[PDB]
Amino acid sequence: VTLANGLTVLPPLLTDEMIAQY
Amino acid sequence: SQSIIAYTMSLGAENSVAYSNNSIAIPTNFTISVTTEILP
Ligand SMILES: *[C@@H]1O[C@H](CO)[C@@H](O)[C@H](O)[C@H]1NC(C)=O
Repeated sequence: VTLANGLTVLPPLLTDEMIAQY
Repeated sequence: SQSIIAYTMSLGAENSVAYSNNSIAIPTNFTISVTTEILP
């Protein structure tokens, strides 16, 4: 999966490691 | 002393189940419980 003035990208609360562990 | 604290995520309780050859578990008693589901 290929990823991609006041605009900020908030990180997700659930990290990839914790999603993988789930 | 009380203040704001920061901790990593509680992924949940860790449960130890043992997969075994020719071994089985079957519930002996049972419990009946009602749960609330709310839909606007
Ligand atoms: C099953 O659980 C109930 C409590 O929910 C208990 O009173 C009852 O004795 C239990 N049955 C057996 C056979 O242990």
